[PDB]
Amino acid sequence: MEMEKEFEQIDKSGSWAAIYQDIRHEASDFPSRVAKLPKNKNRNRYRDVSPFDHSRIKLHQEDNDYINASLIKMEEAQRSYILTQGPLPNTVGHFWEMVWEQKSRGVVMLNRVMEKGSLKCAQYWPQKEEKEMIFEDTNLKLTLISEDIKSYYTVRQLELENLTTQETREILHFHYTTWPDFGVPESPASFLNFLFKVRESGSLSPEHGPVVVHCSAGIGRSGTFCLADTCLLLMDKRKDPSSVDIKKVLLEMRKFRMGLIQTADQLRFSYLAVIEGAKFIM
Ligand SMILES: COc1ccc(NC(=O)Nc2ccncc2)cc1
Ligand SMILES: COc1ccc(NC(=O)Nc2ccncc2)cc1
Ligand SMILES: COc1ccc(NC(=O)Nc2ccncc2)cc1
Repeated sequence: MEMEKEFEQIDKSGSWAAIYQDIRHEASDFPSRVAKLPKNKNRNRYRDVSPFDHSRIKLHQEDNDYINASLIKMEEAQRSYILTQGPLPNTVGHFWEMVWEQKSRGVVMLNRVMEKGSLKCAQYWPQKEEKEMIFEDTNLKLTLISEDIKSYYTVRQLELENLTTQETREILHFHYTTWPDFGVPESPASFLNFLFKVRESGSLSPEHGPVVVHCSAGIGRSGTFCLADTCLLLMDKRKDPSSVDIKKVLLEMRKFRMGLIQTADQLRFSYLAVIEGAKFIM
């Protein structure tokens, strides 16, 4: 079926939970043996969210190459994304090592450091120009260059220096700051505006390594971001945009990381975002 009318048909029939459970039942199951090794317990935020072995990002290290991060490679859309958990106190250095080694231009953050009164990820970037951060375990230096605070999101320019080679690179930090503590946003307008700002920066384009996107677990809000982006790109590329099937795209993405889209409310919000976004594109 088309999307906008499939949408109203699920609303009128109140069957979002049944649609979402079908997706969960059909989703791929692949091994994640490296994630479950005992030496990696303090590298995982949640025991039930792990990268598959076949698609995990490897650190360029011989001691321990593990990080909780996955490469989502979308062949028809010609887009790639790295989806990862919010960094932990003992993985902030690994996180920036990955950004460096994978040649990423942008980092997309969809959570606040504290939500619901608990810490959802480490404070992994500097808050003042004159107070830079050094990650001694991976030999990197990170400096805040500029910060632009808007009503729904903040954009930061960061400098990452590889202290071994003295090479430097400019990294863009795109921080969506207004996702509610519970539920999903009422309107997709600010989320779509944010997506377009990431796009306009070049961070999603083939001349760079894959964008790094995270929330707390790296599957819920993060899944919503890449699912909406890929569906809108396919609607531009195909002769028949109504052929784009958001459930099929989501199942394709779940071949590369488990659990993408965590609730039926996130599924409905993803439909809403693609529907509204397709009208603005034209
Ligand atoms: C997230 O928790 C962390 C705490 C400390 C570091 N490393 C670090 O502070 N190095 C350092 C640099 C300059 N002067 C003193 C120390 C990394 C992570
Ligand atoms: C997330 O919390 C942070 C804590 C510390 C830093 N960095 C920092 O203090 N740098 C420093 C450099 C030189 N002299 C004194 C201090 C950054 C962020
Ligand atoms: C994991 O997050 C963090 C890692 C390191 C720092 N500290 C830090 O870089 N201190 C510093 C002091 C003087 N000169 C250079 C550096 C803070 C937070």
